[PDB]
Amino acid sequence: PKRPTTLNLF
Amino acid sequence: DNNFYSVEIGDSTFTVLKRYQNLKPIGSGAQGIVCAAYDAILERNVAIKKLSRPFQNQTHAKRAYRELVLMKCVNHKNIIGLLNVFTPQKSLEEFQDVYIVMELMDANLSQVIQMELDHERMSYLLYQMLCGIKHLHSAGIIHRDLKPSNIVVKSDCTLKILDFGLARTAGTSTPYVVTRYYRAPEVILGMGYKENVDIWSVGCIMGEMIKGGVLFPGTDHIDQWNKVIEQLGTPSPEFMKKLQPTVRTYVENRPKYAGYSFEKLFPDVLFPADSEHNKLKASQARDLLSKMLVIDASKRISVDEALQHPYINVWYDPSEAEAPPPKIPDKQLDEREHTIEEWKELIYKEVMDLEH
Repeated sequence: PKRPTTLNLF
Repeated sequence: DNNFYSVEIGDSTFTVLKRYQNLKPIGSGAQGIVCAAYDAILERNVAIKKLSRPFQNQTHAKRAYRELVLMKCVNHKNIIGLLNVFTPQKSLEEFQDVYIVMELMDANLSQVIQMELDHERMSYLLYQMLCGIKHLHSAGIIHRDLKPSNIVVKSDCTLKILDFGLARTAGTSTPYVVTRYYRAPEVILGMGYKENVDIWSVGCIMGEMIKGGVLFPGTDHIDQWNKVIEQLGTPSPEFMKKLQPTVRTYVENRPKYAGYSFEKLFPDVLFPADSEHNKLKASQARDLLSKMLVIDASKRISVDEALQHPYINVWYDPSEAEAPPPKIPDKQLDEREHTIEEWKELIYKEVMDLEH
């Protein structure tokens, strides 16, 4: 159940 | 050849080490701006927070100390990290303002509350927030002002808690210093506080993310309490009993509400697609919400409990959650009042200590 590593701050 | 230099930002002067250039205004702490800069040496963006003659007054002096002191001894990947402190003044006698350098994140939560996250992302962000918090608590310190403006993230999905001038240990000994919406009942109805007062803040934050808007608006400190009871419903007689009678009358006097359910407060509609595997359930979130957003301070879940909760613990890592506490130099116990002279004395030593 992997940690995310990216967060779209567009 | 002087080590500092000055720049006008509006009608604010920043006098900072030459290393730091291309300043840009960014915000406010409890006290201060707060200004982004290129640290030319380190070749990386920083935030420089100016505290203008912070000893100017009891309140200020006190907050400033804590801010400095906590900023110093705190170390956790979910607390915003210190990079440098200084004053451009050359003596204790001649001293007036302080500058703090912290890492610069990508944005504060504002922001995230805005886009529609997916469970894993949200859940994880909370997880972080909580670890960050549990760090602070693990040494007795309460944050008191957790709120999106005080929570920043990076685009790799990392998160840090921020701004400690507000932060102290429990109790009683103004009510209206913590951001109106994120005020726990204890704080609203002026009954002093304990750790999980933060947990309340976290509910409002988590809720806000899920709702896209502020959980309980409330136009004035008084209307605030309407927005709470409106939604959660009127607290038990049992609870009322604990209120200062003056408050207690007004409260008992409010119109009674049963209040909506969390399913109704927080329809499925709002949540994204449900988990990959079980635990990241739209309803699992609710169940957490239901244990955080609890009017009764002593019927309310803690960080530890919240880190255990099945919607958070999927990220659980002891090396992050049960980190070693921060050591606070014991002489400091965040309330002993002083003269503006003793304060200025204290801070300055404290800055002097911390200069390279």
